[PDB]
Order: sequence, then C-alpha cells, then structure tokens
Amino acid sequence: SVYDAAAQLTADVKKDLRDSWKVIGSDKKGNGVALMTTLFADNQETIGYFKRLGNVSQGMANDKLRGHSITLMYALQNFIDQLDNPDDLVCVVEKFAVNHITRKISAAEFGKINGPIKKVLASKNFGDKYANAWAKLVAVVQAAL
Amino acid sequence: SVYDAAAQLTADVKKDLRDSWKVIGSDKKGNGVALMTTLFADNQETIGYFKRLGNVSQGMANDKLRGHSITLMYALQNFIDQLDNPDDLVCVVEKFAVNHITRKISAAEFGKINGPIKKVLASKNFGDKYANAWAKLVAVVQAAL
Ligand code: HEM
Ligand code: HEM
Repeated sequence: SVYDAAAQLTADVKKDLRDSWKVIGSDKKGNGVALMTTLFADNQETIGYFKRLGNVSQGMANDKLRGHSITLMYALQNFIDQLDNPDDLVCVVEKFAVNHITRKISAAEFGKINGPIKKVLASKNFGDKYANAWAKLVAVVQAAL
Repeated sequence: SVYDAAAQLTADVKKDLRDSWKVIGSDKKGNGVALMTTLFADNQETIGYFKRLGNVSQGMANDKLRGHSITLMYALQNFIDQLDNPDDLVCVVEKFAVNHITRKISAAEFGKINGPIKKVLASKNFGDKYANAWAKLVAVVQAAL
C-alpha cells in the first residue's frame, strides 16, 4: 500500500534523495530530457504511450518532448519537497497517480524509469546507493498504480 | 498565439511575478489550498469539474483537495522558472494546457482563477500592481486553451 511504501523512506534514504536532487534538480531541462531519451533508448516499447510527442528522437529540438521533460522534473521536485511530511507525500503521490492510471501505466511499466534514473545519477557521480534511494521513492508511486 | 501572449510579459511584469512568487510560493500547501477554497467560494459552479476530490468543504483536511492544491503550485513554480526563456515558457504552457483542453475548460472558465489569485496576493499585502501581473501570466495559459 502507498502508506506502507511511504514508510520505507528512512532518514538516510531521505538524505540521499535530497543530496542527489540538489545536483540533478539544478538543470531540469537537461536532466529531464536526458531521462526521457534514456527511457526511449533503453525501453523502445514505451514510445507508444508518447504518440502525442511526435518524433522523440529529435530530443531537445522537439518542443513537445521538451515541455514534457521539464514538467516531469517539477513532479520530482514536488515529491522531494513533501519528504518531511508522509501525509502530504502520500496525497501528492495519489494525485500524481490519477493520470497515469488513466493511461494504463502499470507499476511494472512505471518501474522502467529506474534504469534511466540510475544512468542520469551515474553521469553526475552518484552511484548505486543513490540509485537505490531513488528506486525507493519510485516504489511509493508504484504502490499507487 | 501563445508566443504573442507571452510578449506581454515585459521586464516589469516578470519582476513583479518573481517578487510576489518569492512569498506566495514559500507556503505551497497553505496558499494552494487558499486558492482552491477561494475559487470554490466565489465561483461555486467550478466545483462541477472537481467531483473526484469529494467533500471540498473539508478544505485542507481533505487529502485529495490538499494533494491537488500542492500540485497546482508546482505548475506555477514551473511557469515562474521559465520566464526568461519564451521558448521554454511556451512549451511548458502548451504541455500544461493538454489536460485542461481534454477536460473542456475554456479560456473564459480558466480566467475565473484571477479573482482568487488577487485575493491571495492581497492577503500577503500584494496590491493591484501584482494582481495585474498575474492576470498577464494567466492570459498566456488562456491563449493555449
Ligand atoms: C519519474 C517518473 C515519472 C514522472 C515524475 C512523470 C511525471 C509526469 C508528469 C508531471 C506528467 C504531466 C501531467 C499528467 O498528465 O499526468 C506526465 C505525463 C505523462 N506520463 Fe508520466 N512521469 C513519469 C514516468 C512515466 C512513465 C515511465 C510513463 C510511461 C511508460 C509515463 C507516461 C506518461 C505519459 C504518456 C504522459 C503524457 C505525455 C503527453 O502526452 O504530454 N510517465 N508524467
Ligand atoms: C492558475 C491556475 C491553475 C493551475 C496552475 C492548475 C494546475 C493544475 C495541475 C498542475 C493539475 C494536475 C495535472 C493535470 O491533470 O493537468 C491540474 C488538474 C486539474 N485542473 Fe487545473 N489548474 C489551474 C486552474 C484550473 C481551473 C480554473 C480549473 C477548472 C475550473 C481546473 C481544473 C482542473 C481539474 C478538474 C483537474 C483535475 C483534478 C483532479 O481530479 O485531481 N484547473 N490543474
């Protein structure tokens, strides 16, 4: 359940999320686009969900992809900002889940973002310990799907 | 169309938006809920689009309303962050409008948020000068609806 999953965000997981987000969230456009391109590269099967975006291979030059990527980074910002209060984090995660549920994105499909996060982190000198902290946060969202 | 409306965001307008946001955006949950409850109070007919939120009369105590209210504030954060780059502003505004168009929210209906914005700014002592600035940002969104 979402409440049980939120409980897995221990003190050090919260800290590692904050420390890494201080860097990653610094360049929402570049890292947001990097994330999406990585997902599309590593999991081509997911492109079908993004038909509205047009030619995703254009990367930064695709205005729709750019607008989506930037926006995705503000949902992450939201989640980091709610870490202090589990009640607030859970209501924001359930709110975020509505549209994803409507699109038929299952927990397993959503979990495909972990690879792309790990790669983006690694590109900023954040290793496994950080990739695992983020996988925990992503697991809160999966619990809601 | 959106580019033209973005052209009204002059340097003075942008400055007033950033200064007021510095205060309003510092309590996303408090101000986001005050926005929503003011909208419902002043334009009861807008509740029609929020059946999913349930008992909106509970205000902050309603988890779904709280969830939606905090999230709303990240859309404004996004917009404020893109003020210096019209190309990014426009792509984030068009991305934002997609679900609103789907919900059949017209520019006229979207404009009902202006009163609530003006009352929230005034509660923090931001006068007409500031409400006009905000009305110009809402107009960019209206141009995309
Ligand atoms: C870190 C994980 C993710 C975050 C933070 C995220 C965030 C967002 C946000 C903020 C929106 C815009 C509001 C909305 O319409 O719900 C959105 C839209 C969307 N999301 Fe997610 N997303 C993530 C992962 C995914 C994954 C893995 C998929 C599919 C496999 C997906 C599918 C979609 C689609 C198809 C849209 C609409 C795109 C458009 O047409 O503009 N998302 N996402
Ligand atoms: C400054 C103005 C506004 C901002 C920044 C804002 C922002 C947002 C955001 C970020 C979402 C979540 C993502 C999505 O589903 O699109 C959302 C959802 C929604 N918005 Fe807007 N919104 C604004 C005004 C309005 C107005 C005036 C209406 C209708 C009169 C409206 C109707 C909706 C509805 C019905 C939802 C989905 C609610 C739910 O079931 O969770 N929005 N809005």
